[PDB]
Amino acid sequence: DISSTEIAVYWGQREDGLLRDTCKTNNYKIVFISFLDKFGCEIRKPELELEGVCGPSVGNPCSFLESQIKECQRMGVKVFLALGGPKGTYSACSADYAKDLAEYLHTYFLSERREGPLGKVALDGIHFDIQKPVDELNWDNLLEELYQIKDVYQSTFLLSAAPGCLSPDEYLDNAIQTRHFDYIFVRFYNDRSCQYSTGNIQRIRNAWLSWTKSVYPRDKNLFLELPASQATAPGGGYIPPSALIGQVLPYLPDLQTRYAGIALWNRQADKETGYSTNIIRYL
Repeated sequence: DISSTEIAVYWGQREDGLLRDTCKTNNYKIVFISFLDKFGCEIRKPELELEGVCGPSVGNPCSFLESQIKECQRMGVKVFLALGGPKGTYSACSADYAKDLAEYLHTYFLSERREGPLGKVALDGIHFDIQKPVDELNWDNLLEELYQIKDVYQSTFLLSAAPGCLSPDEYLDNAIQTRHFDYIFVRFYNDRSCQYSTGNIQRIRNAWLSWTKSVYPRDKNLFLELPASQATAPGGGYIPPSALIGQVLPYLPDLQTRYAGIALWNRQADKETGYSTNIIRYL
């Protein structure tokens, strides 16, 4: 229901502040480190570069994040790695490369087996934010290889996706139809056919309904992903906090069984406007 709302947030830019400080706010239950956005056929060991934060181009190594990640997890926050994003050049390449990449993610990000870009860690999940890939092929293969690895080691990491709000999604529909994601974060912004606007919840309500019908199983596995300010959604979609709580959430069909909470793009925007602070007050 509404009171059990969990909040997620994207993190990975200079203006976001430190990861540790983001967790210690205690506003969030999930944080996406964003993004791993360059990989494809000839890139056997993908590197992480966070703009103005860490990477070979910044002169500060991303492995300094290891202790902050661990502090977050200790205080009950789940830390995901997000693939893809609005920028970069990414592709799953082929059925063979999809196996290579799934093994790479498991060895270096999910099991503490070796030292990787974020140091020696075991993250809580992998998040498919496939907004603008080279093409739509092989994303289902990547998902299915990670799912299989989970069975082999009896691991507990989670798998999630962030499709656009118009079903069926151009890039992730085959993957979503496997029924093997744990969570779906539907992006209700930058699309006039399915987002909120002042005095009209009919299009977002209908789109929520379409997603409850086409996503199985029928668990609490659906989040709304929304912009945390007007500035991070030049295509529209921003919902003021009082309108979210009062005019939108009470009127989503099957809220009781399907709704898991909200995700905010992004941490910088959230700091600037107090979005999640005002939501938490009205819970």
